[PDB]
Amino acid sequence: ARVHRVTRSFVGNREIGQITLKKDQIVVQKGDEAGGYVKVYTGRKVGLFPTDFLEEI
Repeated sequence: ARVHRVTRSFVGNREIGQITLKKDQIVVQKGDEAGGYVKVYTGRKVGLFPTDFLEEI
């Protein structure tokens, strides 16, 4: 499992599949990055999030 900490809060555009996450939230990567985004799982929801705002733990 690739597990990441959110480094900066980000409001996602849900119309295009992005997710809102808060700084310091922990998420699990699902699949590979593309175009600056990656799919992540919060434990309740899945969506796309900017890879620049993730740090692997």
